[PDB]
Amino acid sequence: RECISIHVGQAGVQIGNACWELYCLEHGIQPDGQMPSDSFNTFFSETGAGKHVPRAVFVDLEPTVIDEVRTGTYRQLFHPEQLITGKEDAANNYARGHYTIGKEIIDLVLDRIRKLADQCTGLQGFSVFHSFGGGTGSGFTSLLMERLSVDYGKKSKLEFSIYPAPQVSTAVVEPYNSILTTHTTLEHSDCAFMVDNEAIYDICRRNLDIERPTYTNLNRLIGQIVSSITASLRFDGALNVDLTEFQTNLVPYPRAHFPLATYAPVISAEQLSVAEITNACFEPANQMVKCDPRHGKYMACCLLYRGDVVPKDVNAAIATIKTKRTIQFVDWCPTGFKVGINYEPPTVVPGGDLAKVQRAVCMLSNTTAIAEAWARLDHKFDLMYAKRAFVHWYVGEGMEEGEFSEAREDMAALEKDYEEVGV
Amino acid sequence: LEQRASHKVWKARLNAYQELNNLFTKSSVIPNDVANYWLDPELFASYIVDSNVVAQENAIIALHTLLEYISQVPNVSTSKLRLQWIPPLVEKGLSSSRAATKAKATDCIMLLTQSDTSI
Amino acid sequence: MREIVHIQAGQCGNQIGAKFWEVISDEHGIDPTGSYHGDSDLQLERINVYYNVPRAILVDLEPGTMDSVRSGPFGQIFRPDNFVFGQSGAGNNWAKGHYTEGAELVDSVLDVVRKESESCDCLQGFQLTHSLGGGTGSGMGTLLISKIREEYPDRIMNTFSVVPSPKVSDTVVEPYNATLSVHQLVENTDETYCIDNEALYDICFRTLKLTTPTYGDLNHLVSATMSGVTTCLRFPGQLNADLRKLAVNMVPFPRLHFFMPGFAPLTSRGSQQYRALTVPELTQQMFDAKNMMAACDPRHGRYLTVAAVFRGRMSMKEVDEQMLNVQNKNSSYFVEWIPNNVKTAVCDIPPRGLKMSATFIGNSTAIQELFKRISEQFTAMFRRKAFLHWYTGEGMDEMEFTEAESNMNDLVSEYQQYQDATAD
Ligand SMILES: Nc1nc2c(ncn2[C@@H]2O[C@H](COP(=O)(O)OP(=O)(O)OP(=O)(O)O)[C@@H](O)[C@H]2O)c(=O)[nH]1
Ligand SMILES: Nc1nc2c(ncn2[C@@H]2O[C@H](COP(=O)(O)OP(=O)(O)O)[C@@H](O)[C@H]2O)c(=O)[nH]1
Ligand SMILES: [Mg+2]
Ligand SMILES: [Mg+2]
Repeated sequence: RECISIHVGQAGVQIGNACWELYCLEHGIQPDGQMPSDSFNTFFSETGAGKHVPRAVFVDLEPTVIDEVRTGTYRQLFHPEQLITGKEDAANNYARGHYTIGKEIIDLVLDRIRKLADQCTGLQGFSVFHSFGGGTGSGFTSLLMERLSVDYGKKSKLEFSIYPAPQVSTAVVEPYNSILTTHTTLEHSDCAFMVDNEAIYDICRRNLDIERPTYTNLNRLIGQIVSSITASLRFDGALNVDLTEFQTNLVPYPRAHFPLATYAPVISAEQLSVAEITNACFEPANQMVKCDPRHGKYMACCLLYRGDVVPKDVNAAIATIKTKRTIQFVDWCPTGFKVGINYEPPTVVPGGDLAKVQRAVCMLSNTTAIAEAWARLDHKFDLMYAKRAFVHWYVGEGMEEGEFSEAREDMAALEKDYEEVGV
Repeated sequence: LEQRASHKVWKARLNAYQELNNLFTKSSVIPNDVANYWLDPELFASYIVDSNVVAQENAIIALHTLLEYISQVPNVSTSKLRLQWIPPLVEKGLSSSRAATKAKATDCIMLLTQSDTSI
Repeated sequence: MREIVHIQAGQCGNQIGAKFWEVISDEHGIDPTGSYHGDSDLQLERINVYYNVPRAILVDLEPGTMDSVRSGPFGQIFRPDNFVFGQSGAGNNWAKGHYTEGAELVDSVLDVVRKESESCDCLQGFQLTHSLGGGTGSGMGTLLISKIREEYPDRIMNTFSVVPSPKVSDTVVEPYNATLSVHQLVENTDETYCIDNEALYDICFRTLKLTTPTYGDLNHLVSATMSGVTTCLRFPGQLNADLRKLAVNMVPFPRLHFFMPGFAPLTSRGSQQYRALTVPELTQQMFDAKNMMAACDPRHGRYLTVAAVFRGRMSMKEVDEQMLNVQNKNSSYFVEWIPNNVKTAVCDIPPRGLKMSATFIGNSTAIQELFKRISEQFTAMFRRKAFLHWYTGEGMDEMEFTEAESNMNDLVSEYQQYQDATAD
């Protein structure tokens, strides 16, 4: 019944905090772990003393970020053995995350995962949170995913990748790191939700009304949308009740397993209808990955409503969009939109710039227009690899230069795989 | 004197290594008792780690020509030599950043390898 | 990636070195006795980087320099053991610093380096200040670097090397010494800030209108630059946080790691700055070649990578806008094949005596101009074979000069290649 979450690099770790902050508010769980109040034990385990502990591992090749976890609001929530830190970071280098530094700590990390999996009876699989451009996030994750495909091979693994964006980008080589992990993590991931930090930036500047967003701003918005996807697993809905169903509903091709997530509504803290929010799911401005689905074919599409929702309003709003817009599907797909509803209201953080809304929706749709995002990375990659720029850093940390090309071909092949489906 | 091969100033050690390198070209095949850089191989093991990159390289090329002047009979005492010598040669000769300091250290090991019965 | 070990070698090394410790001790709120009298946590957040008391080693063959440091203002703070000094001086002979006299002392220095590294939670790397036209700072410094490089290969090597210019010393052997030293730095250091005395004089003379600049006047510009480039390292911040990440986003090709630093606004020694600059004004001290600490024209080449550090309270929105502006309004000057090669970071704590400031670290191919000047002076000297008996007498071979000459010219050619490169 149980799902294990893993957080790799600052991105994973800090988005993790935002998600487990938000999970504990949605489940009425206290910062100390207590609860004055099952479906939610998919994510949490239980102590003999009435304390509810997350089924989570935090990993970073450097203390600073995870140190703030275990001296913060939720320091008591996690067991200290779950929070793992090295000393030398990967320094924005996939090679160090995967080869040089990652091998020094991979075994300790896999060991601490076994301790959480041993507590579980019918383990489903893994949720994995990590950046693309980060050295740890790219290199170590891809390594950990390889090794989880051995030590737990017969079960699911889901990604929550943070797609890079120059507005918050810390490194020049982030295209490299993105391509390198996506190549080596392609075969080992069953489904993967990309999060373009540019879209999250754009959304927070427009709909949250912030001049220069911070990471807290972006992570909170992101955690809201992650909660919307994992709500089906935490409250026992009708749709997407276990990790296999994500692949069944959204993945009709092992490789092409990258859904576009769209979330409405994002209301500043300074109500809409069911129809209004469902139209916003087909507005590009509210997507998590910047692309144009109008330029692409849908392989599948799920709608996860939560809150004050009448099942008939949904069917009206669906028929509205199925008639009054031209959402092109592939011919070999069930042309019907899958739906599920969870009547509990979207929780926000007390203090949050995001307002409590009466109802909300998160549309998960495996459109071929998301290939546009791969094209933007591949292009940036090509410019730098044309001059072998920054390549010596990678090659000097245990990586063969060939691996660059093998990865790029796998990304070129993936761009062809998206094309042939959509023609 | 020869004992200046362990003298404090570097340029006086640099002489003794060149003086030696002549000795092993210019002295006797049969070999003067003065050619006692076999029965105390700690001497050249010291010289190879000279603490001066220029006088080091000159000690290695003195060891090199010594270590081919010794392809005359009877020198079955090449076992002791490989033990004493190639660890200094590997550790700090192969290690070296200097083009010639390295090249002659490898050549030296070659000559110690073929002193042996095998590798 | 926490602690940094600092080294200063030679006269210049300990001069701009001590000046650097003066500047960042104040900024972090440390007094000469070594006690915190600040009033902010953003000051002691990353004090562990440079301090324990400085993590600084002082080196010179010239024993007099010892006292010139301790008799200075913050001279009391440095650990007595970390002073390592020879009996005689090198006398502008690179060979004496690298092969003979400087080599005799270098072991004693490595013993102290080891001692300071031994008690580090997690070392980042090293930081050496020195001049290149000297005998000690160049010859023994480069020998120290290699000796550390091989004893600590898992660490960064970061130098603040100052280039000789006839405008500051008429010694003609400096081209030899600096050429030999550049032949080392291109192979032995991950990143090197090129401080050009030619440019320091031209700034004190022409921009600051001082008819006779002293060392102190040139050293003021340097110490302020150093605190600027080390702002990311010393205060909390997302971007260019540690030495390795910086070099990762600054150095695309291992040999081309010579940064052209420059910062703004340019102030005199303790002058009054009534009018504080605006954000667009600061931003327009980047291409402004009168703010470069290296005597090069960024207009004459192309930027491979750029790091901007804005210090003070100001609009992060406006800085982003101005930087995004100045990049695309000069798009032909930034290399196209490295996307998002310019990176900007802000620190709220301004430098001493200024309300706002901005430092501009750039890997610009124009730096080839600097290496051109050094090589032409070297070749003019070397073709007439002047003063060679100094170097050869100390165990050097005439061949070495040819190799260093050729190797610097390869370095110039490489910069010229990537300048003329195209994305197409
Ligand atoms: N949305 C979001 N993005 C983040 C967050 N933290 C980092 N990022 C992004 O992730 C990318 C890589 O940064 P990190 O994840 O911190 O790198 P890392 O995984 O710690 O790897 P190393 O630091 O190199 O060892 C950058 O482009 C950031 O913009 C976060 O909390 N939220
Ligand atoms: N900027 C600056 N340059 C200096 C200073 N002292 C010496 N130099 C320069 O360094 C070179 C002389 O080397 P120096 O460091 O004095 O010799 P060393 O003691 O053997 O390292 C010349 O190019 C000088 O112009 C100083 O205090 N500041
Ligand atoms: Mg990190
Ligand atoms: Mg001096």
